[PDB]
Formats: sequence, C-alpha cells, structure tokens
Amino acid sequence: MSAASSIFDFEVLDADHKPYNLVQHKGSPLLIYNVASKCGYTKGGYETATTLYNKYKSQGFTVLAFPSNQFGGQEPGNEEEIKEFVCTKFKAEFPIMAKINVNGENAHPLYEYMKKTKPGILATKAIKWNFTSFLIDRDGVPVERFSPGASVKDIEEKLIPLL
Repeated sequence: MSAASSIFDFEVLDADHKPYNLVQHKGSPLLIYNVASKCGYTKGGYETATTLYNKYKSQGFTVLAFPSNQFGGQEPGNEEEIKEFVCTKFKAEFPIMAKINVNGENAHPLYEYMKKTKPGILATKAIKWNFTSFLIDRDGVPVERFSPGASVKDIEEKLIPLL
C-alpha cells in the first residue's frame, strides 16, 4: 500500500464478479459511492449521485457504486435496518460493483486507500453512512470525501474544475 498512488492500483470486480476495467475511467474525474439495499431513504445520496451521473457522463465523468456485503457488524449505516425492515436490491443507471467490506479487518484495499487519503472531518476515517462518496481526479487520486447529504452544488464546486 505504501506505493499506492491512485485508485487504478486496486482490483475491482463488477457485479457478475468479472474483472472490471477501472482504468478505462482514467483521464476524467469520477465519484465513488458505497451503497446498500434500498430501504427507502439515502439522505439524498441516490438523487445526488444520479443527477450528477446523468448531467456529466457526456463530459467523460462516471459514478461507481460499491455495495456493502453487510458482513461483520461494522459496515456503514444502521445494522438493524435490514433486519427490521424490508429492503430490496439496489438499482441504478450507473455501474454497480460486486459487494465488498468497506470497514473492518477485511476492508477492501481500495477503500483503505481512499479512507486514509481522505479521512473526513467527523470522527475516524471509517465510513459511517451509506452513500458516502469520494471524488477522484483525472489522475485517479481521491481529492474530496462527501457525506450522503452533500448537495449537488457542493459537489459541483469541486467537480466542475476537474472537468
């Protein structure tokens, strides 16, 4: 990890567990969200990610979603939410990757890299919320961490210069 210098140093499998060509996105910025099953609420994160995706994908931009495998008690969000309520399969217009741990001992190394690069300002570098995102520059470097209730305008302040 000491030689990591961009997200493109990391292994990603798509939702069918095939190797995903992440470097295809190099040269243009992107937003990487962690997601989870649809229970009814995302703090605006679904709307924000979809809006930015559809607005800017023509300029080369993409949004990628990593769903949590919910394993181990320490994944983002409330662990009793999927126990208490019906939540269905996450669906979106943008790419969704295979399920991963984003916190804990088996945290995916891409997440360990983005979290330590941009630890955020609240509490520790752990991902606390579903629909947290990282803004990635043209070189694959994480340059901002956003909470899920970040507005389109707040993210645009950072993203438009990258475009």
